[PDB]
Amino acid sequence: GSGPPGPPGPPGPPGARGEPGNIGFPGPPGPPGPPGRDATDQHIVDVALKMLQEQLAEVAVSAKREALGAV
Amino acid sequence: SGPPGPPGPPGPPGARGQAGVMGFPGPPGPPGPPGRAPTDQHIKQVCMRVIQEHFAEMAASLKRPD
Amino acid sequence: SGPPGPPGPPGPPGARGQAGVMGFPGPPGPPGPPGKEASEQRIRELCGGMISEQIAQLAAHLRKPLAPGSI
Repeated sequence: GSGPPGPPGPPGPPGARGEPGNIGFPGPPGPPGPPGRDATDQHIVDVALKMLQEQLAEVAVSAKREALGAV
Repeated sequence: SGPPGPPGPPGPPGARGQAGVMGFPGPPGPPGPPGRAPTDQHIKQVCMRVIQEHFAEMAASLKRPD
Repeated sequence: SGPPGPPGPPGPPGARGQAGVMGFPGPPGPPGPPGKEASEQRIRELCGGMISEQIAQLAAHLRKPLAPGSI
């Protein structure tokens, strides 16, 4: 008749490999750029000098036309 | 003769998965603030400077009707 | 004796991988746009009068006064 129960069986096989890690979050934006360059004085200087040249020339024209009576 | 033994223990845990991918890099920052434009007072002040630095030139042309 | 028992069940799934790290910061933004230059028209508006007044004042200094100005 019966001998004893056998010994315990072997360990089961290894479980399945784990899934790849979760996706990384997006990086932060970079900082704002530096301030743009300020408008320089040159454009104002240029127009002022033109206005001065114009008005000074007009002094001579006015004087000449005054004498002629053709203002 | 005899019954089979008891069941074996569960197997070992599986291997760990591969690391996840790094996140995308962030967008570029915003452009900077605009540069400064001339105020009306600043315009006036430059004109004043130009006039004051040109009195000699003005005087030359004011004699010219002679 | 009896035979060995049956194998155990499979082991649990392996752990998920290490989480992805956060993305790099983005680059600094570009420089802001340049300051807008004043228009020639606005310069003429703001400076025409002072040029006229200083011209008239200098003409008097030089004892060459001009045509009378507007009231």
